[PDB]
Amino acid sequence: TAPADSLYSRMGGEAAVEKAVDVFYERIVADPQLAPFFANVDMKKQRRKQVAFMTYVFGGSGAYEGRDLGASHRRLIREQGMNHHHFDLVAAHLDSTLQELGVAQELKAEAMAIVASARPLIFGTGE
Ligand code: HEM
Repeated sequence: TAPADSLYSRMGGEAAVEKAVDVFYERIVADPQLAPFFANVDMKKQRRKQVAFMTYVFGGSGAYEGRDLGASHRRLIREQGMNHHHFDLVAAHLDSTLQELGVAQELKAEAMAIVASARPLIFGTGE
């Protein structure tokens, strides 16, 4: 059974969440300011990352399937210059995706709040 705060049903079901994350991911990698970070990413990793997006953003309490977010981006930040601007771009691509799909405002806002919760997990909480 799905958790109480699972957004899958309201998004139209798992297939619909999977399609929305596809559109979103396509936006990310088509972004000239993000594409360079994704050039090295092979297909197995891409698929794991999409599953992480699906479950982290829409899966609800206890549903997250994937690597720790801190560890996943630590090298990107230390060695390749990943920064808060890239996060802003990625958050905005999800917003655009949901808006373009016509997602109701309340549902869209819950999803965007969940995306925002990833920021301190990736960049730490502050010095
Ligand atoms: C809610 C936000 C995010 C989530 C849930 C997330 C999730 C993940 C996960 C779980 C991985 C590891 C995949 C694996 O190998 O199993 C990953 C890797 C990666 N992420 Fe994210 N991420 C987020 C934000 C971002 C942002 C803002 C960027 C912008 C650059 C980004 C770029 C990447 C890249 C380029 C990789 C592959 C790194 C490598 O080659 O190992 N992610 N992400």
